[PDB]
Amino acid sequence: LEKAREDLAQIQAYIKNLKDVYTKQMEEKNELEMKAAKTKKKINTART
Amino acid sequence: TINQMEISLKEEEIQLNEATEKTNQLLANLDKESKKANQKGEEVAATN
Repeated sequence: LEKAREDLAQIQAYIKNLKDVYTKQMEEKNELEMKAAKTKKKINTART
Repeated sequence: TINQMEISLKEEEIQLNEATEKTNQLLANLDKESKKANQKGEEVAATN
């Protein structure tokens, strides 16, 4: 029972690693989103 | 200026698409791993 519980777990540890990578990922992607905003309207107004 | 804001929008949009692809595929892999983890945890709870 203990051995099977430990084997099934490993998955949780890998999930936590992936979740931390995800953490840095959506922080950086939100920064890139706010940068990529404010220039679309700029190109539209520029070409108007 | 038009060329400048166009270039910034282009590079930031392609970087956004790359990061969003990264965010998406990780979620699918994590969902598969979570399904396997829950099924194996139910099996472990049974076995214990």
